[PDB]
Amino acid sequence: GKVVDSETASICDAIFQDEETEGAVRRFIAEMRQRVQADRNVVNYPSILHPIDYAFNEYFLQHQLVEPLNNDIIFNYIPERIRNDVNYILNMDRNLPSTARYIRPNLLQDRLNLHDNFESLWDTITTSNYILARSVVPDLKELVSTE
Amino acid sequence: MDVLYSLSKTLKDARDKIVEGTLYSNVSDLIQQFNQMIITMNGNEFQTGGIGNLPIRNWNFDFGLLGTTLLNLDANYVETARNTIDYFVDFVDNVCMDEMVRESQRNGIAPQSDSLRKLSGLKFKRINFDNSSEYIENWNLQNRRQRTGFTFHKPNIFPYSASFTLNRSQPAHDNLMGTMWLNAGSEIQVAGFDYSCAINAPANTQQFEHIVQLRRVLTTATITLLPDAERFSFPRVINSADGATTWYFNPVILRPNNVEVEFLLNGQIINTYQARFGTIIARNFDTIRLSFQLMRPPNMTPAVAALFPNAQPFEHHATVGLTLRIESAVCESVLADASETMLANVTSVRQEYAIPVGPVFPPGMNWTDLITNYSPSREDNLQRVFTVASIRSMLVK
Amino acid sequence: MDVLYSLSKTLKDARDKIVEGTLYSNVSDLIQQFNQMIITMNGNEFQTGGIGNLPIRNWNFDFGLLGTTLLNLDANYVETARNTIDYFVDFVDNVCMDEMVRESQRNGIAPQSDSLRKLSGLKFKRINFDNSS
Amino acid sequence: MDVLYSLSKTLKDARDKIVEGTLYSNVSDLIQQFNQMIITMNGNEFQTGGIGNLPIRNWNFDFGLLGTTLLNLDANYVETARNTIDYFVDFVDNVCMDEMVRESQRNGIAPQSDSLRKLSGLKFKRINFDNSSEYIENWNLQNRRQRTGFTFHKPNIFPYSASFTLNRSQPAHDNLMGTMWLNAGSEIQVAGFDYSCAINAPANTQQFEHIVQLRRVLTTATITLLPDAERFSFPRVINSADGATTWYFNPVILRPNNVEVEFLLNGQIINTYQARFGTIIARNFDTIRLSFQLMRPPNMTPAVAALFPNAQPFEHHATVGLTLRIESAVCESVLADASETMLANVTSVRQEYAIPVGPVFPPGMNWTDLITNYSPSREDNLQRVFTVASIRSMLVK
Amino acid sequence: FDFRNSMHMLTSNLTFTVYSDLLAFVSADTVEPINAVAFDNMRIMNEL
Ligand SMILES: [Zn+2]
Repeated sequence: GKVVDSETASICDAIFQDEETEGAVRRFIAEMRQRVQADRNVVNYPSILHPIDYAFNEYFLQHQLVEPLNNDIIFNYIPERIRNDVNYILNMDRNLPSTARYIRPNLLQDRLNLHDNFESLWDTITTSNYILARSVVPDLKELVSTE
Repeated sequence: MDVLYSLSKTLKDARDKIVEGTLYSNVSDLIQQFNQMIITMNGNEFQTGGIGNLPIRNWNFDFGLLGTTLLNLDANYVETARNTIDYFVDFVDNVCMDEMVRESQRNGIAPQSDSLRKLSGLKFKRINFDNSSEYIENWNLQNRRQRTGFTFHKPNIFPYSASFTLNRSQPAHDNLMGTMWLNAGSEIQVAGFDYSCAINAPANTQQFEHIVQLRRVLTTATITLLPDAERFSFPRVINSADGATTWYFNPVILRPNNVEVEFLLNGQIINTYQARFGTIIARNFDTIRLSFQLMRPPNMTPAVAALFPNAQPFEHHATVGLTLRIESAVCESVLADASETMLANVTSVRQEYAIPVGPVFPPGMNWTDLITNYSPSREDNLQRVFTVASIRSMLVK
Repeated sequence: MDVLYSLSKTLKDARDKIVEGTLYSNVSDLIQQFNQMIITMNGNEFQTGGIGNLPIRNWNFDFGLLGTTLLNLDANYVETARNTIDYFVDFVDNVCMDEMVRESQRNGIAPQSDSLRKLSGLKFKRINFDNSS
Repeated sequence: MDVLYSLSKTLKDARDKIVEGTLYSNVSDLIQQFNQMIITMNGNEFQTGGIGNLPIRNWNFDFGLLGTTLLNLDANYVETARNTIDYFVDFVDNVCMDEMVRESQRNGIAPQSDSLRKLSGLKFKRINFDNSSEYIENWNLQNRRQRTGFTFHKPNIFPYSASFTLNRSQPAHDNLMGTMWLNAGSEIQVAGFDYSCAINAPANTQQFEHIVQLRRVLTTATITLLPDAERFSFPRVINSADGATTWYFNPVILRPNNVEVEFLLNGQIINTYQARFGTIIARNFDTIRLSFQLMRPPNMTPAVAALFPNAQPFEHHATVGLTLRIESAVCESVLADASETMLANVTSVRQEYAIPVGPVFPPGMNWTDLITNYSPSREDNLQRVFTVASIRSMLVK
Repeated sequence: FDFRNSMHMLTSNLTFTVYSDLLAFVSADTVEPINAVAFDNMRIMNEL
């Protein structure tokens, strides 16, 4: 038998010996083994927490904010345009294990409408977004000799 | 075959011993056995039907094992299991039924269906277990050249036969002497009549006899024997032996005299009872012989004397009779009886699916016809077919 | 009174929206409401009946909440719940019936029973909701 | 089955709460549920049809999801959705209809079609939600088993029956006494007639009685009871009991005397009303017994006296009657009533697709025949079939 | 403390591999500047 974590472990070895604990206990602790299914990726491990604890850790499992990942999705995190702008070449080279997993970017729009009172801050944004821009706008070339 | 059996006690001792609650180790020795099965299966494909109105269903396997854990079985454990059993249930049904129809002459005792012919395969034997179901217990012992039968009831050994034999008759049928009877199931009623009331008979006694030959030996039979044949104690108008006319029977009943019942085996008397009415034991026999007499009453009150004149017309017909019923018995061959549903199950499945008459069984699995000509082939097929019906009834009734 | 109402749409919109399977989030807004109740209750004893052929059944409270953890409800979740609802069902019945007979000439519009007179209490109004019936 | 349900409240609470405008929030708890479905589906091939005039459309599944990256739903969002719903709509229709015809004696209470037999599968149960549709609410409670129940306006409990019983008659049919009635749907009209106006009757009173046995118990019934049977208050020429001739009925109506209505349950009086006309409550009954009398008027004006002579010919026939109508009631079994379209939906789909008569339902889903012999099998099939009709009506009317 | 009421079973997945940044896997070159084209398709910068 293989079990959950340290605390889980301790407890068992502990009670196992407090003589006054139903012969059923030893049994259960005993023969009860983990669950290891290679294919699929299933792992049902025997555990022990507490009502309020299971409560926690549980939801942490049922909310593993981790979606899959196909060459296709990578391709897609890309503006509908550009791909349709011949001037630019696209291609794949690395493969993708059915192990792939990413974290949603969460891009819900404005949510907060500051663009209608918080001038002070917009100015600071614009400024920012602006410098940002200059950093990108490619430099020019082949000009006409100043002189 | 034996394979088949397990598949069930597996499920019963399953759909029964597995319920929201029970502690862990009450199913350890069980769970195991179960899984073992699943494995052997998954991968192998099956087919049933293709005969009469029998749905040709296709079956596949690919089911997970278990979460051989949790102490006091949590509800969630059950449901994820029942859903996997209900495929085996609805399966086996379609399996039994498929091999519960095919008949084979030469060697009919063996498996027939494309479903079962694959089960007797070797890679499957990894399953057999708990053969305490009376029928399998007996199937095995039979493949081992050995003796042992089944416990029956108000058994069905006598093919229906209702007739008479006139030992003395004449065209007018006004002074007959003979016997009439009804042999059916586990019962025999026979009456001996003498219109003349033995007026000219030696010692004023007319002897009667009724012999019934069983198609199979019955052992350890508990039998009720009673004087009188109520069935032949009332006025009747009967067809003549040649069917050309009808005669009148107007019985008056007297006690059967010198009653002797013999239960014989191969011509030898095994049990004999002289005038013993009530419960008697016949331990091993293939023939029953009932002998009884009508003795003209030596002393008669006027009312009685008036019924029996010295000369014709004979208007009151002296009759003596016996009734014999086999309450229970053991037979080395399968038979229909008053309690088991085997015959009815086999007959019912065949009727429901419009199964065509085959080369072995009489049309409609007719019992009288079957027992009348109970050939080795019919018996081997009947046993195979009865054993399957019993396997099916463990899950589907 | 309004109290009473809730106690039901609570159960209906309950014994109805809770079936082996459903993805949690169809009830998050529901589970909550539910629990809230249990709390307010537990600890207060109740009495019903007391006339004609109306049994005098007594009631008590002390129940565990409802793990709002899981993402998809497993059968086991249901049963451990239905068993707790069937006490409220068999309860409410005995409650309705009790105040469905008493009458008053004066204020025959307000609550009467020793069961309801205690419901209109303030510490209970922490329940009202979905009054579309 | 329960599966099926969801598939709808899914779409309704969908095609309804999803429109150009609203804030996401209204559907967060909704969107989710939805998607979950799509997943479970995609990849499974489905077949519908294969009987009578029922197309055999096959369906494949390969559909995208629903971004949750928005606040206010832009028109563009809708259309890209409606187009995906309209495949589920046109689908479900073809699904309901397919299992809204097949019938099975053994297990009629269960699923049949190659479409549904696959739905009860386990891997699909991941959907079920919002079971407040009166019918499903009742389907469930019936499998765990308990006090189920429905609501009906002018229910349809009485098989059509229009006849008479002559308690006193003679060849000329000139001095009859008896009753005639019409039991149909939720109504009963019964008249008691005595051509002699109780001239020679004890206390000059003729007693009448009409008993009607319901095929199912009705509880919480609101009933209208009125004196007189208008249907039997006019002149008629009727066929004799043996069909050999015709008699003349020329009624004159008197108030029914000593009216007593009893609503019995298993032979016990549950409710009894003495001469109470108007609205009465019958809380639980399987039988209605109406007793009423014709009492010869002790005092008569000349015009009245002239109608009732001491000797024949009796030309004006004294008649008393009652009318009883069940406005509403609750029944533990599904029934047709005056408001629900279930029976009509089932009957209509079968008629439109030329569905052959099956082994359970009477030809044409005939209500009178159905309720007259309302066997357990017919009820289980009717409930299954009515529940499906109700699921269908949430989307398709 | 009651044991059985505290002991739970665990549904945990098995062996992922988390990726960040992303993009990178994007192999991409570019035409030679002298060959540009706008939604137009005729060519941007066409005055030889
Ligand atoms: Zn018996």
